[PDB]
Amino acid sequence: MKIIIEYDSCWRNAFLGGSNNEPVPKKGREFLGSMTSLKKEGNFKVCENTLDTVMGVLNRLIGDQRKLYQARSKMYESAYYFEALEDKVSFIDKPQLTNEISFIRNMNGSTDQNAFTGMIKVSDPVFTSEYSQQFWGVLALDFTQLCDFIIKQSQVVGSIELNPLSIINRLESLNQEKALENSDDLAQVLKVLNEYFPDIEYLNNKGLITPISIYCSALYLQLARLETSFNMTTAKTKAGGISGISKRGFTKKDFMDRYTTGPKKTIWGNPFIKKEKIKGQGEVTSMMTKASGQLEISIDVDRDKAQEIKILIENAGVSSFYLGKKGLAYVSNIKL
Amino acid sequence: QKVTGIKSVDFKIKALGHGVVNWNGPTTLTGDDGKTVDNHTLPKLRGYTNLTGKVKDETGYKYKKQATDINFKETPLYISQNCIRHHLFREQAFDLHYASDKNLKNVLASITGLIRGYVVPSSQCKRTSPLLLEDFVDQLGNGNFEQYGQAGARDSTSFFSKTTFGDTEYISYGSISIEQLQFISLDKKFDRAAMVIKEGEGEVIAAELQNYIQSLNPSLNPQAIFHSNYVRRGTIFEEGECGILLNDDAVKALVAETLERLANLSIRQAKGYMYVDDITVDYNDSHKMMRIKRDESEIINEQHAPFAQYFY
Amino acid sequence: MQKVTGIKSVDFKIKALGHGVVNWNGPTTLTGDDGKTVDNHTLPKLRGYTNLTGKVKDETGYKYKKQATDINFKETPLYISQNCIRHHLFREQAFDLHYASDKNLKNVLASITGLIRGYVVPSSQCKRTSPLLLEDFVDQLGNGNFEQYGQAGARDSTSFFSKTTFGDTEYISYGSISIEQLQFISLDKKFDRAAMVIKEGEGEVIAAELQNYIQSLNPSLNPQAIFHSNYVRRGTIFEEGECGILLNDDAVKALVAETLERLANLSIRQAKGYMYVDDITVDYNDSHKMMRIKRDESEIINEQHAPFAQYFYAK
Amino acid sequence: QKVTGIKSVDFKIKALGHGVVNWNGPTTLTDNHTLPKLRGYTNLTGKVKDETGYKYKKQATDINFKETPLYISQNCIRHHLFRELKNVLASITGLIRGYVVPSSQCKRTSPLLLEDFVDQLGNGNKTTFGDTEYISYGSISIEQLQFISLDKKFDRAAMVIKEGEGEVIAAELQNYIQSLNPSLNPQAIFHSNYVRRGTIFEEGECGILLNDDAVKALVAETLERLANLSIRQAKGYMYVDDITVDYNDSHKMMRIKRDESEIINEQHAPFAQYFYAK
Amino acid sequence: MREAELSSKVFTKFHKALVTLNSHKIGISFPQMKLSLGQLFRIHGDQYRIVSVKRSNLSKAKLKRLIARGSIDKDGEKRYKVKMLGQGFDNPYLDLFSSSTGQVYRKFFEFSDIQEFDSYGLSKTATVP
RNA sequence: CUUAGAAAGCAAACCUAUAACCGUUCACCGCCGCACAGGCGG
Repeated sequence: MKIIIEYDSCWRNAFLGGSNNEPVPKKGREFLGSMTSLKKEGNFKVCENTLDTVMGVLNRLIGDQRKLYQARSKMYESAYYFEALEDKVSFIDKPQLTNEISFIRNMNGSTDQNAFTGMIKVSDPVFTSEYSQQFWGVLALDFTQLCDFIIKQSQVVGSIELNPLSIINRLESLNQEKALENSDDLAQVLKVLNEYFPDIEYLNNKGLITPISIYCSALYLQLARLETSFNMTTAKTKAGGISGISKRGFTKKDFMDRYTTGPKKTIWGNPFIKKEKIKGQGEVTSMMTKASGQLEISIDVDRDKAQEIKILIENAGVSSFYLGKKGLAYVSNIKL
Repeated sequence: QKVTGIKSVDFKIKALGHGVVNWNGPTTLTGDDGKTVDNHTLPKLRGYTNLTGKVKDETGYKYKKQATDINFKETPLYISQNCIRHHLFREQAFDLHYASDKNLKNVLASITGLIRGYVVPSSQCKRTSPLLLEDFVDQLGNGNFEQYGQAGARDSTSFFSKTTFGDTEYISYGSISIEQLQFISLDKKFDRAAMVIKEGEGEVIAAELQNYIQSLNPSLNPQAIFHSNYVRRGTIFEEGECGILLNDDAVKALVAETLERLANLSIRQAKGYMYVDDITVDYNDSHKMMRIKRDESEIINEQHAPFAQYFY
Repeated sequence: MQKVTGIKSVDFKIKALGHGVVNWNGPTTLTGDDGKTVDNHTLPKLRGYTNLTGKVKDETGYKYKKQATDINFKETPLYISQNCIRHHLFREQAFDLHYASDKNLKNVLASITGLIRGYVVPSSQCKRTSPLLLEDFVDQLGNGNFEQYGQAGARDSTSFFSKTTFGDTEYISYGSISIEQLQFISLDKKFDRAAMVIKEGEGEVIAAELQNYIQSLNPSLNPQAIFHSNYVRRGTIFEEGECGILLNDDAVKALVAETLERLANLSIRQAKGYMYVDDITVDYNDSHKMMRIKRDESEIINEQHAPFAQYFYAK
Repeated sequence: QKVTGIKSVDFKIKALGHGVVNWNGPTTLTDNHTLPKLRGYTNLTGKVKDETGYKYKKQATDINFKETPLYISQNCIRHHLFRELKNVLASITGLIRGYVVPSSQCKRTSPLLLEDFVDQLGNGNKTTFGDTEYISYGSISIEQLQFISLDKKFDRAAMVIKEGEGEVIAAELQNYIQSLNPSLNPQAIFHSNYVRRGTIFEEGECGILLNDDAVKALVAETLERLANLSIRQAKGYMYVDDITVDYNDSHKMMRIKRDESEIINEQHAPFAQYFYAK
Repeated sequence: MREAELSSKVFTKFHKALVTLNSHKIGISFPQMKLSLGQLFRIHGDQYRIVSVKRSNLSKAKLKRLIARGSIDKDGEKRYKVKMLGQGFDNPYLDLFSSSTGQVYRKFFEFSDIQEFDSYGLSKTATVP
């Protein structure tokens, strides 16, 4: 018995981890179709009509309403109608492939660098207060002036403009400076900080010290120190934190959201494209494969079995179904 | 027992336009000189490949076609179905990102929850689209290599090119699946849970369905009935789900709503446009599917019978 | 969430007259009389043209090139690209976009370029979609022919070249202005449409200059550009919005008229040929399917007979 | 700001002659039959070859001299009209005619547009011609005539210039214009930043801006060369008989081609200044 | 340099010779000449034909002179032009560069065969081999 | 219910300026004269 399925505009790609032949988890399947995911190992998946894809279409055509992995497990019924015939079905696929790029949708993450929504909050009290200048001015000192400030020095005339961008830029620069060796004149400002801030350690794997980890801890100093001169509540979160700036570093998106009306910038999706450098061919690109054509399924069974199948179809009254993904596949001819 | 009535609403869409509205992107091609050109953008071409033949084994490099070597009868222009669907539901393109379990109530009572289908982030709730669309495939093939440039610049990075088109005439086929349209699974049994429910919520949800579907055509009398165990009509299966089934008038409203959106569809994109010119409908009550495709004479334009009822 | 009514687009039909080719395609490899390929024959832009005959021979893989004189100007006519038409419609501000940065982008928005023409800023990726759409300017007369040229006194190799040139020309074309794309100006990166990035107070200021520029187009009118922090598109289910500026109907009417007026006076002098727009017919389309003027010319309404559609509301 | 005054100087040309002045080249019609320049002509019929897409040829005797008439190309006219580096500029060739110099990004666009000189009397039957009567139109662009760009900013540099050299070139320009007509007071002024009307950033380029009387002499010299145009060639000749002029102060050009009643044969207003100095 | 530019130069070189020399018994002949300038000059002096100069009584400069002398009507110009452009000289010519008048002018030469000298080695009577 | 289900490659850009298909780039500038008479100089 031959069943000829004609289809058109079917997707031949897959973006989800795990498998579709087992119950779908609580939070769902992990999405591996974003820009970063596709570059890595084997996240880029190409799909062909396998056996499972032909069985789910045979069950679908007889009206079944339980995931194909459930029909195979005889989950909510007595027997699996095709358990005997699964070793008796063949199929020939006759597609015409097409390579196009499709903008797929991503349903979780958000962007940090160069990413914010709404208006920039340049009027926030932290920038427009009397304490504001000699508080952010700590981030403008060079590394020699800072180390002397950390030793109770009350002088911070370093004046810069107060606004989210310039601050986050100055923190970008200070994060791009090289590391420093543990000198002896440095070791004392490490005693001062680690007396102020015991629970954290300013060190890398091999005794390195990042400059930004010192500018930030110095800014927490300025916060605690100034608390005698002015009222800092507008400069902290509740519970005495600094928004987007930890004593070890700074989180960009957290800082930018706090100072921008409107939520964080969401990544709505990305084009299904993967550019690898493959020697001999230069740079080869990989897109989404779309297929169109017909798929001939043949089951070697008694003619009576064939007529039983053909009327089980008519009994279910199914019509026009997708094929693997987002297609238009109907049944065009049935041969007993 | 045999399932009777209208199984699916088939249709054949003829659209008109000018220029390409859906682009594929820059492709590696070679020019009339033999040197490889970097940035020549190609539209979406059915079955097109930019490769000719191989080269020596110790390189593996594949020979690239010339940017002017294209047969729009063999590889015609088309608009991706993914682009068509985006513009049929363009107004709710970003809504699903804001869909959650709490507000999922509102996602369902809408054209997106009923026709588009949807997915819920970080959830296992789904709804498969009852609308099936092919690609819009051009019939005129008025394409040609077009060279572009920038005024006030002569360097190599100033000039780009594209394969552009003039007048276009697309043709497409589609189907509205009644089995997918009239039933709404609320049960995790078959992983089709349109949404997670507490007992008693079945009746309230049907009312909101009823309200929204009524708002599509006040002249009609829709009905959304919840039940704890809906089973499929013609199967050999005795397992069902708790869900919602629309009566014949509710189905008559949704079908008429989609057909209208398809009839008024228009795409303005990439400095090109496309509008739906003519649409031919077939209320298929026969056993053969896509009857409109193989045989256009056995078509029935107006609804001549009740829609098939797929669930008890 | 109510249906949107009013004028949705302003379509038109353009009739132009000229002489000679104004917009060229470039050199194409062809074969000349005697069947031996010529390297430099420059071709104009011919819609639907291909220089291959679709013939191959005996495992060579070579593709036959057409004769330089084998062209049917009825089946693949001469046309003027939209890229060339647009460049000359805004030729006064042809180079101003290259001098745009995060500091002066305010001036780019309030101008015929920022409102009708599009723009993309490469440094900051700020952009705006052009609500203007132009078909090809397709020639109707087809007075084309192979023309051979020469160089004075050179009389050496490569002194002679050739082109496919044209005499009297008459162009016909259609176009459309999108009210939805034309009436709203996004100032938010939320939907990747940010025309520009603003500080808190900057929103209202930008609209003031927007309004000021539009006012100078027709002092008789009362245009308005109103900033709001949450402009919502009609039809969403969760009513999520963005920062932007929305133009009232009088502002839309001015921009609509300035463009048509500019289109009516369009003239192109280039490549030793010219073209000027002779007649223009307009249709204020209130139906959904655009280009109504194209399929049925009896239904068009030459005047503004209703208010313009409002696709966005504040919240 | 808004631009007023004369924007262009259009005109209609009427010439007389005999025989073919401008030929096309070799042609295969089988035999080598050299055809003149016919507008709209094609030497290919509607027949195709086998195993190749090439088309059969026409016969040397199948031509309709009313459907595909005779014309003298713009490239031929521009040769016999001018008939003749720091010196290229400040001449008829460097100001009215254009030029590009290879191995150098220097160029100037010719402000002179010329249509085909199209035959009206179809007297044809090599294939030789009898009495010919030509018609044509043409235009002079004031924008492309009045400004001389010496800046590579927009790839418009007519000449690579060093500091100080600006005012010397301008003075020589003004001298050549003065020689065309000593009764006039032409001016060739140089500036480091000439801004065109209509921009938004007022980005300028260094160049030379001719004044009203300088455009006047150059326009008069050109029209003078066109009325006395005359081509002698082995197979025919032509000469310009009469010539009508319109000083177009409207926006759309070729006003003389769509309504001959609205033209002004004289200069009735000042020329348009497309550029100003900032 | 080509066959066209070298002749023009040597002809002016020959022209200035017998001007400062001021001779009238020296001539010119062209053996390999045919429908065009000859490639081999043959000076005669110190095969029975004669070589002579040829120029028209009409010129652009002469019409401009008439319009200046007041002897030309607007229809006279048109009839003057028809006659000037109507005459065509198949005779071999040279385009003689110049510096005294600063003009490039064309000079024509005619012959008569089967059977004293001006500045250019030509005459209307003097026979030459 | 199959590759679980939903999924824009999007926004912006002059192929641009110069060139007898040809007898050898070139019928040139001026002078005598009423001359659309005939000649002269380079």
